[PDB]
Amino acid sequence: TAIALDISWSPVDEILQIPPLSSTATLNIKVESGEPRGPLNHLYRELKFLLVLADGLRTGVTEWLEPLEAKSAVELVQEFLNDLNKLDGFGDSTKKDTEVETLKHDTAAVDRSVKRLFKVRSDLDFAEQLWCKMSSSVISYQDLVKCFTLIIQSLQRGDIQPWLHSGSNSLLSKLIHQSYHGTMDTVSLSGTIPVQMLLEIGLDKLKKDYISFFIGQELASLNHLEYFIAPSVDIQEQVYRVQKLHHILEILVSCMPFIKSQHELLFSLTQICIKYYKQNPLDEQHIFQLPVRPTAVKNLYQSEKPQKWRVEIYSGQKKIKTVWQLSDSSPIDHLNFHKPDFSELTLNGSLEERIFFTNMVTCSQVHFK
Amino acid sequence: GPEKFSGSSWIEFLNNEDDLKDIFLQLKEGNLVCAQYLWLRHRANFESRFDVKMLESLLNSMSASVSLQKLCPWFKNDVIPFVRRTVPEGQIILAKWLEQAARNLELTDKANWPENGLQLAEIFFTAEKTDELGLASSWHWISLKDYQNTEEVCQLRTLVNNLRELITLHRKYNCKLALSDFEKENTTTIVFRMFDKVLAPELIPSILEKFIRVYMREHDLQEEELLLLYIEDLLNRCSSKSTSLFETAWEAKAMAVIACLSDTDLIFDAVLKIMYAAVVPWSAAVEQLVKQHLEMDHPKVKLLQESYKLMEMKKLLRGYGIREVNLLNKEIMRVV
Amino acid sequence: KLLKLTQAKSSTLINKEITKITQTIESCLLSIVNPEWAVAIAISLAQDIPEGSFKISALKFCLYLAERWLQNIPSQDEKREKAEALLKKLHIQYRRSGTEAVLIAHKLNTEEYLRVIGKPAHLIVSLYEHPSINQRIQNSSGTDYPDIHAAAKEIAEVNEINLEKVWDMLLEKWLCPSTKPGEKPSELFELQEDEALRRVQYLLLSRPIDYSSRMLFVFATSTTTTLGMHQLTFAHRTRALQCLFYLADKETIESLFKKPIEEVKSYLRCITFLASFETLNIPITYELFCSSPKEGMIKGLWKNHSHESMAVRLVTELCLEYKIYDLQLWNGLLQKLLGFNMIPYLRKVLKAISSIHSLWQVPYFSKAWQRVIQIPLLSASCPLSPDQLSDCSESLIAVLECPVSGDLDLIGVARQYIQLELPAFALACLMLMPHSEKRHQQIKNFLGSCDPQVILKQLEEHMNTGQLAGFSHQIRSLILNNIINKKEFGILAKTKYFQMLKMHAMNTNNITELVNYLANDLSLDEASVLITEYSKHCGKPVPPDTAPCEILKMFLSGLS
Repeated sequence: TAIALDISWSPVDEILQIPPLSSTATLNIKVESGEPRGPLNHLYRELKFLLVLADGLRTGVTEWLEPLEAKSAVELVQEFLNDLNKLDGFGDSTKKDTEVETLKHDTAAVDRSVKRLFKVRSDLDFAEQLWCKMSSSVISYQDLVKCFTLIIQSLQRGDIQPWLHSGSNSLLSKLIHQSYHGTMDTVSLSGTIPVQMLLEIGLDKLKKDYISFFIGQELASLNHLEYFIAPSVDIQEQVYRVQKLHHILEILVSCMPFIKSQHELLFSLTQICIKYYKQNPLDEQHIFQLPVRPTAVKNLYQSEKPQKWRVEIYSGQKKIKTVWQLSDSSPIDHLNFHKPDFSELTLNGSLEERIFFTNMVTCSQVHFK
Repeated sequence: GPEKFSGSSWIEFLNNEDDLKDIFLQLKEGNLVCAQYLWLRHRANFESRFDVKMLESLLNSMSASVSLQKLCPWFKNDVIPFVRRTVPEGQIILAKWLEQAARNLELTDKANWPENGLQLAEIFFTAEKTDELGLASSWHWISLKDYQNTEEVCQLRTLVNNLRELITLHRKYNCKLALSDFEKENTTTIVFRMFDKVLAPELIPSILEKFIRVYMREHDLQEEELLLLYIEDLLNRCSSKSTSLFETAWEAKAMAVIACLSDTDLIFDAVLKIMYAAVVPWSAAVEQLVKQHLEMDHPKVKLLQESYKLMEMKKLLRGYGIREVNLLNKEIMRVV
Repeated sequence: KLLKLTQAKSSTLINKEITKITQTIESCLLSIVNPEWAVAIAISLAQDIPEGSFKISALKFCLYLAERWLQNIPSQDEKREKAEALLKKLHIQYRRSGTEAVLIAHKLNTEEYLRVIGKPAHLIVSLYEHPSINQRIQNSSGTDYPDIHAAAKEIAEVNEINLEKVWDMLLEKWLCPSTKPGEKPSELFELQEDEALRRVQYLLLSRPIDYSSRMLFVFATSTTTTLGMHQLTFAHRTRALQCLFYLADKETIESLFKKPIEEVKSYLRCITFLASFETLNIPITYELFCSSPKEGMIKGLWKNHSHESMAVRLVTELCLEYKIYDLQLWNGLLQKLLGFNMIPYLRKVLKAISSIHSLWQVPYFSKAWQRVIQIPLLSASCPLSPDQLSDCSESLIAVLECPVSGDLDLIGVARQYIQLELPAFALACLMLMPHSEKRHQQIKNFLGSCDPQVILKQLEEHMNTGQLAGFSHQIRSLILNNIINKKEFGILAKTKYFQMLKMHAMNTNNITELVNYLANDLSLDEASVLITEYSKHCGKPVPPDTAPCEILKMFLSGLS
């Protein structure tokens, strides 16, 4: 994930000057796969668990993840059913949960500001609450069978009325609906069917979590997300489009601390990312080039030294040019000039020595007649 | 300007012949004034070369970062009329982009939305039709409707009408919805939503008379049948998903609608439908309603007492752990 | 319930109750052994029933009971005639009620339409003359309009009259009008402004395009109609072909003529010209075009027919399409158009030929621009109507669209605008001169005699709309730069433009005099905020919480 601002201006008024606001600034953003160091970690981990199931359905081999909790999946399902049965009758047990929260540093303020935009939705149904407990402590194929058998028993006994959300892409919601209409047939759990029934819930959960942010932050509309949430494609391509949406999320979060001031920049970046993945597959090596206003990001390059500063003096065409460039790093990919060996040299409170690399691109014009 | 004058730029601009490249560069710069001036100074230059691909390039160089106050007048008199007079075949994409652009105003703006959205969406239809200048030789000067009745233009017209009715709802009826919400509902559901925006039961009849009945009589709609259907939908949205029996928001909203009814036949059966959806036993307000409706006389009060003893046997069955309603015939002996 | 039906907005709840009650009544009536009593009771019951589909059903049941009574009446009794005279009365009532229901369903409750129910053909003729038919083709915003096709068809079905005869009469009525004086050649050139063509196209919309296209093709080619023996004039052919261009697409038109769309357009031009000549009785026929390659016949037509205005127009419109651009021919053409005082047509012709280098050097070219620009300006006077202001804008556009506008007397046009109380329009013409020193002298002498605020208001109200938006900002830049150079900040200081006069100091870097005027002649707050905005714009922001005098001091030290 390299986010670098390239600023071009003409003419050059001073050597090594501060670029004015009349310059053209373009932000080149490359975003890698995965985000375990940001606020989306508890999403990506779940997505990674999804990546297991999306593969477990494809090949049948389920490489289970480590359980992040103490209890097993079946115990969580049993107590989740018991509490909801108490809510429906003989019960409505109430819990009190007070936990200590604190800040680490002033950057935690921005981290929390980004976290609340991807916070768990205030409205959760039966399926997403089941998935939340089933996205961290499922380590065997027998657990899925036991959990779905418990759900079947609860639905048949008519003990609970699960809370549901619109869209009902998962078959379990349809099973609940048919249980609302009397008694249903006995559901069989064979092959990769138990994997797929659980997979169908995480897709809806992640789609709702995405939509609560895109429309919630006015960064995308239903039409903008229609191509990615379209159920006309197979489930593997649905997971692939979820991957693309998560990569767009990673693109946006990596740039929120920088261009938060202007809503236009955050909206244009989101639209460019959406239009890219509408017609292109998932690409992490692609560098998105967003032209940004130098006025809004003028405080970011007035406090940073340039990695490379270049002056190019030419006449008419750019075939004949004289370039003087200064780079704090090596601009050569086949040579390395000798920096001082920092062994037995300065290893104290004094700063390390730095040798700046200056390169002069000259040429010789030959007239062909 | 004169302060940017230079020989290298002057000769380069003189050698430039594709006048559209400068306009595209200005559009990408967000400088609409210079783009309009370059359009004006070269009106007859690219007129003989106007086709679909250059218009697509113009729309692609067009970005969503400029003010519409200097753009809408430019579309109404300069861009859209020129497209209509020169290439009517380009009226599709020019509409389609606009169909997106107005929808983009749903996210770019919220204060002037959808008034700015309406005035940008209507700019295609409100553009002047070239019918007064005298030249019948270039028969494409008349904007034929063979390209105005296409699917994209029809959808854009439907969107314009939807924006008109949306402004009517925002200002007059005080029913504020999203564009996608209004794109998938009907008059009955709009009536339901006007009550949905209302939370206080006391103001339900006042607003009903104020705007909802006016909307009703403007489209030949029924009052009491729609009130009963609203009660049914309120029951369905709560009781069907009711995991916890504390969603009493439907009872308070339904009592006011019951008070709004004028037909005695449609009151008792509405209360029965409340009975047939509420979980046995009901709450305190519903208990007051039942005791009230037992007191007056009606031929359906016998049906109400039938439903009352139905509630009693449901209470017995659910106190003995049998929660199914109306076991058919064979499990009666087993229950006994 | 029937009385409540006449006032209720909706009927979905009363329809079922009325249906049950009417079914009970019908069951009571159908069990009567005597059918005469049943008829006498049903007719009385149906009379009290108000209008609607219920009235139609009641009349149908009365007809059924009359049929049952007729079956019980042998042909040797006097009750046969009494039953039949009543059966035809019930039929008259049925045909009245069926038409009334269709008329009400389409929101047609006028007394004239209700009176004409005994003449179904005349009622259908009146239906197809509805203004909404013209409105549908004029305005394209269709949301709610009465369907004439759905109304007339059902009215004819109820009245048991074939719609084919009525449609045949309607086709003859408008598409082939008789030789009565109401025709002018100006209306023939623009047939879209006619309500009859819209009605013909609307009538042809209902029937399939396959038959209508062939019928219009036969009208545009043959001398006799497909409806009778009446002769087909060239105006009828032009109207029929323009209907074909509106309904049929390119493929359908090309499938019939077996010609490219350009050839069909040329045939349309030829037949329009022939119709215009036939209206004024000019013996120019179709055989004048299908021979004698175009250069020679165009030159001969210009030689023989240089005295008629419409012959000059015929030569002009043929030279534009067939691409004959002789310099002397166009010198004659442009001069003769102004000889007939066709100033807007001459403007259109000049703007059509404003992209050819050969015609830019015609001796009448610059002469044609000058009079076309000035004549609408000379005819106009204060106050300015919207048409006159639009004509002034057209004259300014003609100044813009003219590539040799530097050869025109722009001081004269500017003074004409001055006589029109339009300083902004006068400055627009003054700015476009190719001479720099004279332009600078004239602008300095002009802007010192006109109020800049009024000029800017005129720029905002009219110059920023249409095609003049890009040049209005440049006129504004000239005006504000002159104001800054003349130390005339006080003129706009009391108005809303002073802040705008601030930002133009940003873009042109002409802030020194404005800052000096604000610091010396006005309050220091506006100077300090101005300098702070300037520093924020240039990338060297002044730190906040600074006194206005200190900010002025750094600004003064920043100018050295």
